Amino acid sequence: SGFRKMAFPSGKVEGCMVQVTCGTTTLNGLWLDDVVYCPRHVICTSEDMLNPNYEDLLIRKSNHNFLVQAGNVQLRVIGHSMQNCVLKLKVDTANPKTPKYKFVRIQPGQTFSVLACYNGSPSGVYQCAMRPNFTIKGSFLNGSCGSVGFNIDYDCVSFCYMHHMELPTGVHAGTDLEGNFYGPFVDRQTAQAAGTDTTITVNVLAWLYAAVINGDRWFLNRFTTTLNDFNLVAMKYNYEPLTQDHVDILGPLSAQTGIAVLDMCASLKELLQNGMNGRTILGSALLEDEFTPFDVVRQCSGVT
Amino acid sequence: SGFRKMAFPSGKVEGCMVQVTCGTTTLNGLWLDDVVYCPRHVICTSEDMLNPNYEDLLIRKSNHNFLVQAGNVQLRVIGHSMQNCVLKLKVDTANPKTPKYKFVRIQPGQTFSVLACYNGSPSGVYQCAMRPNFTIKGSFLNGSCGSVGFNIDYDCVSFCYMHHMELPTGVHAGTDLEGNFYGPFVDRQTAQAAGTDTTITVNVLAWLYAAVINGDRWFLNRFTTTLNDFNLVAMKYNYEPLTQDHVDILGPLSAQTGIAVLDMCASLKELLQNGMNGRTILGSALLEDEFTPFDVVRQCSGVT
Ligand SMILES: CN1CCN(CCCNC(=O)C[C@H](Cc2ccc(F)cc2)NC(=O)[C@@H](Cc2ccc(Cl)cc2Cl)NC(=O)[C@H](N)Cc2ccccc2C#N)CC1
Ligand SMILES: CN1CCN(CCCNC(=O)C[C@H](Cc2ccc(F)cc2)NC(=O)[C@@H](Cc2ccc(Cl)cc2Cl)NC(=O)[C@H](N)Cc2ccccc2C#N)CC1
Repeated sequence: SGFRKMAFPSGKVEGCMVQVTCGTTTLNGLWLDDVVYCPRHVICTSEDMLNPNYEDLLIRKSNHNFLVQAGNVQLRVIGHSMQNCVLKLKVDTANPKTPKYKFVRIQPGQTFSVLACYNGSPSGVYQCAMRPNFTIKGSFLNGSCGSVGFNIDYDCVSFCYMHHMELPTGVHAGTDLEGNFYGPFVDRQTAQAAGTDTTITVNVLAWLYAAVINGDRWFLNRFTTTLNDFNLVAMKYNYEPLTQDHVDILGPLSAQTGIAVLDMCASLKELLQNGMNGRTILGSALLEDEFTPFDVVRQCSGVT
Repeated sequence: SGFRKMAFPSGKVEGCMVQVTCGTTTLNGLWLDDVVYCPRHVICTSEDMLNPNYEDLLIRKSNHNFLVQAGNVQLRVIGHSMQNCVLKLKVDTANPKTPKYKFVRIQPGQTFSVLACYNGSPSGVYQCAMRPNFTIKGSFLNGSCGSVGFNIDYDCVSFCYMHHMELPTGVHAGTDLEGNFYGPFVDRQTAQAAGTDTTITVNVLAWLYAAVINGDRWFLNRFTTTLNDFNLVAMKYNYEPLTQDHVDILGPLSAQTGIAVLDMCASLKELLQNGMNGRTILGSALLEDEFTPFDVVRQCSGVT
């Protein structure tokens, strides 16, 4: 019993974190086989950051301009190249701790674990969701750039995020590991706004199913509703519209609890219109939308 | 910016998790040097669990009764002994991944990271607080027993918790690594009740300071109050009384934000009496009490 924001164990990623230094700029890199991946803005000075031409900046560097440290042991850089917004530094030593991995790009509404690092040293682990507007509500200070987000599936690490910057609103933006930004952002020190965000409806429903599995039942009711009449109320409260594919994704949770998806939508409808009246659900006074159906199934018991 | 429930990186503990099997009972153990630590109720069958005599049960075992697996590699048990509610299994191989560690017993109100494991395999990491009534509100299914809670301080792992059981209320109870239970509990399958819980006042105040550091200021006010007049309201809302030592613990946060502790108590007083009026603090609609002052300082920037 219980339900917690739960990250993946971080050991497999901790063994890959290095420190990359160029000039007085130091951030984190990801060391897989004989390649180190880090944000390309490590090659910027304070003036370049305002409007950098990265192709120019990189052409003026050489291998010896890049200090890479794995712990205190220095790594010998033998080649450097740019892929979109990530810098790739070839080193002479393949990382002996390289896990089975792949680079995947995630969809808005999906979750991943973040290993926050500073100066190549991991400091904390937490769970994040990619918001519908392609930002993440992380916890990052100056120097955390190059920290990565990942999921783990049977000892394979799927890296999905590398951290680049904090927007003026305090939310966070970054790229996949091919260097392509999530959302309409660029790596330069200018004020950039994310698009308007929305609540991830399917995750809210998954979390209500988690609550039922755990024995939290007060919000249930006998009412059912239709796909289209619920989506009327979703629009009014800035919730994403619900598709039939979302219902099917929620099938296992609906089957395990015996509560049809469109029955749960009626309870969500009522929660949206009347609130909680001082009560909580799984320890929250708000409707939580950063747990996917997969996150619920992974963490919760298989019997209601 | 941002504030998240943040665990310690779990790699150093992942390398210590093994599987211990006795009969048809399998749980997790902690492998440090040439000793495996696990809950002693691994030696119980289904009938013994109701009212076991562990001294009798252990005397009837021998070394070969204990299957220990580190991955798929089997560990050779060469000795077994009981320390309070933990079983110690000496094995012929010292764990090559043994971190610098120590066994510490924590106080109610302190936090730690939990590495949830099943069948010797880590599955997730999350943050917990030891409640004032010596339970923890974890996320544990059957088979998670033997999972451990820890803090990390400069590559030293302080183990503070080993998981034993879930109470009827769904909260969790366990021991320190010397086998001594937190709280008035015993390892037998009987219904046991925790004492009445209370809200950790000093942590709530630390979290309000985290909110100010992050730029969440709506709940502040110009009022101040006294230690004793606030403790009048703490009692009414089932909050722990505030001591002068708690104020001193909060000094650094009070100094960094410029908001005296007894000024923040006035804001907490108002939050307790009027609520939030639809607003949130660091993404919560409730007053959060599972972040210590140390947790805030560790995660938050050093400049407000
Ligand atoms: C309810 N509350 C919520 C919190 N609200 C407060 C939030 C206050 N937030 C800030 O002021 C952050 C600032 C915003 C900004 C952005 C642009 C710009 F022109 C002007 C300003 N952004 C930064 O300074 C950016 C500037 C930058 C540098 C390089 C690149 Cl390629 C791109 C950018 Cl955009 N720097 C970083 O991202 C650091 N690489 C890593 C870093 C540095 C410092 C702090 C965090 C990080 C991280 N992570 C108050 C209400
Ligand atoms: C708002 N919601 C919140 C959630 N509410 C629902 C909560 C429902 N919770 C339960 O029913 C859990 C049950 C309670 C119980 C306890 C005693 C007793 F006599 C009778 C019942 N406890 C167990 O069955 C205990 C029984 C036990 C075995 C060995 C020992 Cl030495 C001590 C004990 Cl006490 N077993 C475990 O602890 C497993 N070792 C590991 C384990 C097994 C199963 C599930 C979880 C875990 C873990 N972790 C509903 C309202």
